[PDB]
Amino acid sequence: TDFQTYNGDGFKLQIPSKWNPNKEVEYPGQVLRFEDNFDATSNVIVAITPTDKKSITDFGSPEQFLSQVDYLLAVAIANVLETSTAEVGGKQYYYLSILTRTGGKHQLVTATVNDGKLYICKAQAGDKRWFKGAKKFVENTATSFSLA
Ligand SMILES: OC[C@H]1O[C@H](O)[C@H](O)[C@@H](O)[C@@H]1O
Repeated sequence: TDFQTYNGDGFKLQIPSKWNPNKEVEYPGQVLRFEDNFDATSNVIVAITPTDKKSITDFGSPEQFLSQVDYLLAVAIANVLETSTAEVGGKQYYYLSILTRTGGKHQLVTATVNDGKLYICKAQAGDKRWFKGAKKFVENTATSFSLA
């Protein structure tokens, strides 16, 4: 109920039901941007770019991957808090949770590689929307990202 299933070009994810699309492009390869109408710092994007890589693991570790796409994050401090990996349909997924400072922004990145394309999903919220009951709008959103 709190989320709506979004079917995109070769992917799917859960998007907070009250968020609205924004056509303004902020990221290279951006194909999706949804945000809280009342606070644009709460948002999710999906970006698709060409890659010669065959798996997200080709980048190295999750942290090594993030270093190579640091355009995703003026940010003065970026702390990787936790990482994870998963495998679905023979495809590897990387997950990172990040706190950035120029309070801070709470960001979650999901990434995978398929069919000559790099897929990145990033969701974020500021302190005002980082509280018990609202974290799912960042966390479920980003971790729900799947190839389809
Ligand atoms: O508490 C519920 C609210 O939490 C956050 O502010 C979300 O951005 C919003 O979409 C949701 O309705």
